[PDB]
Amino acid sequence: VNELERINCIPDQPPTKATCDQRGCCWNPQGAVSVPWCYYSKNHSYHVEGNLVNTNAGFTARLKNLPSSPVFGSNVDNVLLTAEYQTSNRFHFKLTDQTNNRFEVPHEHVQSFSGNAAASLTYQVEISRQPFSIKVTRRSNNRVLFDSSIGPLLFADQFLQLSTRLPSTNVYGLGEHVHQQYRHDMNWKTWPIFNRDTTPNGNGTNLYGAQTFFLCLEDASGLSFGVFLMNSNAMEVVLQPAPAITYRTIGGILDFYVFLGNTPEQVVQEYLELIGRPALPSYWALGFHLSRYEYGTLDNMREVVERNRAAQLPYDVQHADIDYMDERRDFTYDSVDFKGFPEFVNELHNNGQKLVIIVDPAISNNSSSSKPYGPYDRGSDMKIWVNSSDGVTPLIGEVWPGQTVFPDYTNPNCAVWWTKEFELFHNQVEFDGIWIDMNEVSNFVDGSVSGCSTNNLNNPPFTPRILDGYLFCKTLCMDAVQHWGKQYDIHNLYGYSMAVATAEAAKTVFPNKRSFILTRSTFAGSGKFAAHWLGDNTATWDDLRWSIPGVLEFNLFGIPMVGPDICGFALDTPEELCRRWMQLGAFYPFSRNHNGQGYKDQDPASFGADSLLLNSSRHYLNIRYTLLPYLYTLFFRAHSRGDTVARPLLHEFYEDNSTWDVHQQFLWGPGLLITPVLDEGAEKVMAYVPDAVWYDYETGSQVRWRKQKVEMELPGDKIGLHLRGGYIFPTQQPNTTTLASRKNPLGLIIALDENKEAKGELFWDDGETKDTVANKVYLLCEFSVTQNRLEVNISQSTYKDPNNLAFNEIKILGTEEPSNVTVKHNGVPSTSPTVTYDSNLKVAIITDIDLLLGEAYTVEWAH
Ligand SMILES: *[C@@H]1O[C@@H](CO)[C@@H](O[C@@H]2O[C@H](CO)[C@@H](O)[C@H](O)[C@H]2NC(C)=O)[C@H](O)[C@H]1NC(C)=O
Ligand SMILES: *[C@@H]1O[C@H](CO)[C@@H](O[C@@H]2O[C@H](CO)[C@@H](O)[C@H](O)[C@H]2NC(C)=O)[C@H](O)[C@H]1NC(C)=O
Ligand SMILES: *[C@@H]1O[C@H](CO)[C@@H](O)[C@H](O)[C@H]1NC(C)=O
Repeated sequence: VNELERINCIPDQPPTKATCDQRGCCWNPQGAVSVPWCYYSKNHSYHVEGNLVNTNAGFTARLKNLPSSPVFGSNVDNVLLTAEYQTSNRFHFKLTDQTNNRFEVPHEHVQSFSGNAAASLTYQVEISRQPFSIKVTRRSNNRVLFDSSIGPLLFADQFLQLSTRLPSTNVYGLGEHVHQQYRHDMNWKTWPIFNRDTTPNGNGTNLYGAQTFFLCLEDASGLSFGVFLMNSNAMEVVLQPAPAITYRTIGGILDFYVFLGNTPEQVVQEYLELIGRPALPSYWALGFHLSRYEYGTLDNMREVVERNRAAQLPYDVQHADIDYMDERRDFTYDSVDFKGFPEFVNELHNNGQKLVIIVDPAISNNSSSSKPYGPYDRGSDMKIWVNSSDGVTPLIGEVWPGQTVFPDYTNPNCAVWWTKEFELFHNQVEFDGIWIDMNEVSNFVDGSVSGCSTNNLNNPPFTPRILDGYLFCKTLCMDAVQHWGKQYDIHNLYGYSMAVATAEAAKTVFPNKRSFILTRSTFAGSGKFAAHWLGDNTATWDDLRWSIPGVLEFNLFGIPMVGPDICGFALDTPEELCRRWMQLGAFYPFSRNHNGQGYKDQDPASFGADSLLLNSSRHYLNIRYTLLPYLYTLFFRAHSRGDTVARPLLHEFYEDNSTWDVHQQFLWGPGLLITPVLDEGAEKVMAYVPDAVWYDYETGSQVRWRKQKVEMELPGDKIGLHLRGGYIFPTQQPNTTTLASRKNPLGLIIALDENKEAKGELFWDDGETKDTVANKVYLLCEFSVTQNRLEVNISQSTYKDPNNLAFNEIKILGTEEPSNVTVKHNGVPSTSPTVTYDSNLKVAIITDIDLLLGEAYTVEWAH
């Protein structure tokens, strides 16, 4: 055996020969570091029994275990393989127990397949029988994508494992972790997945969410594929340099999907087609968000709001953390420290801003006739709590307010209880959106206030390498009971069900509106309901750096609205770090400055009315706001087609192997390259400039660089921002709120490619109504430049903004002097616009023009 292909047979202890012999595995301690000493033999596991059966959907096979005494509990002697050719580019197979039903994820979006195998498959599937393996190859070039033959299938009641060889080491995805780089380290790495409230630090632990999807770029042609495991039990994923990946889970079934595409963006599109495309955000949620844990009093909160408004900082959203509550209890506010909370909210609204309030899932069980607590009383009447293993007594744990019970959001009546809590509280405080936190679910005691019984659920045969080494650590007992099943099976689904329920609440509380939900814990599919933030980071330069792969991975996962706490939640932030982070932070899809309890202020205005940090912050936030129409259109494409929003360079530049591991730079969509300074003391950044024409965003000048590493000069007040030739970017003059900015004139920036062509598009709707896309109430136009001519072409025209918006400026980059500019409307001329030309920079600006939004125009020039 090649040592890189050994599949570790002793994942559960230090390897020894005795155990190896006992398990019937192979023993060879003569390998390199991390190479498994004890590994599976060539004939371990299952074989196909008899013949495969053609079905309407694909085929089934019966798999029979070649006998062996129990290692990690009761083995499954007869396995059923069911394979479904669901679409031309999506294959589904599951391995179940022939004789017994087992837990299967009750996903809100994925449905079972009915009817017949798709025609025109891009993939071919091959089963081997002695021993069992499954292989998926790309039909066009015979590339083997999925091939399980490298290792055994293991299928015990609490230990399920399958491995696959990979065509390349360009592997991206899995979560939620701090990987520290974007392209996977394939050198014997294990990543546990089990939702858990822990710090996103350098330790490589399981964090708040569970994401099994990864994407593999097969080669420079762009051909790519993805694999998703629909399984919500604690699990770990093991990467090795064969290259290969192994999924090892402690329950449920092995339910896999394989996705093929011609490009990385196509794989993401196929994945999101299956699990659910992300929600289209409220346009205001794309503005800047400010927050902290423990303003302490409303006066303090209002003081921060007011200095940042007086600074003229673009600033749409204020979040209120648990300090607003009465003794950290949901659905109350502190009538002394937060006295006047409703008036303050009116003041936010009057200034065009929005209030987002935190809501935790755990509910104080401290209620008496003397001092009742309505949410507990109402929830108990509805009997909607998670129960102890007895099935009938609500489980008791401890969170912010003290002893608490936990809502069972898998119960349909829990969403009705939850909705009523919000409608009641909203009548007192008119919040605009909801931040759901501690929803792993996070418990300050292990399991419950009485601990956990010793049983195969709380103390399973195998425990993946999760933080602290026990499943119920800082969460619920694994034998706790909910409508969807036992905690052991549904733990990873708690935050997911909470988001579904919260989205359900929003149908009543904000009728017909998208509102905004931000969640900590996620499962596959969570992006359909909620934004995500990367959690309780730290004010260090490492955390700044680690944020970029985190944002990119969540964009693969269909949660494009994701960002960390800008400036760092834990710790006082240094001015230089916070300045650099604010600069980068202006370009995260979710942009929120958030700070932990007790640390020095890190709101931009706190650094000084005339400070460099505040000037640079306002500068780059104004750029962000100017580009909101482009960012919003990217979100429209995520929502409607499944595209990423913050995008790895490799998704556009995959033909260039220099981009395959780039993670200190990223794109907005196809067209905008962001190059932050990420090193302490630095005024330069080593950056890659891909193989395109690029223009400096601010000056419009063409950089000399192309397809090369450069040291980009970036002084204290600068971040690198470059526009890609070939693309047209719609813009709107900024203001300090999106409420106000949406009323301003629009602009186009045309970045010409080598052929003096460019293309772009603009989506426009009312920015807040839910399902404007499904119900087709929007504007979509296309811009295309092909020498001497700009065409504005309208493809969907069912929204007309009543604010009478128009493009009143067109900036053309990389152009020779335009002359004799004409404007035709519906092909009818026409008014002669002003043109300014900078011959040194090759930039033309067309002004004194008024192209109505939603109308077709031709603009033409000579040279
Ligand atoms: C950005 O914001 C708005 C409102 O916040 C707007 O202010 C208004 O502008 C009008 C002057 O042209 C006034 O008639 C009106 O009283 C004023 N309201 C205020 C200050 O509360 C700004 O004009 C707008 N500016 C930009 C650049 O779009
Ligand atoms: C948790 O325990 C409660 C009892 O405290 C269960 O409540 C039941 O709720 C249903 C639906 O309203 C009623 O029809 C039952 O009669 C209730 N039982 C009792 C004993 O009062 C609830 O079902 C439990 N939840 C789970 C998931 O087991
Ligand atoms: C890992 O966690 C420990 C606490 O167990 C912490 O002190 C340490 O700094 C973390 N390591 C890294 C590399 O961030």
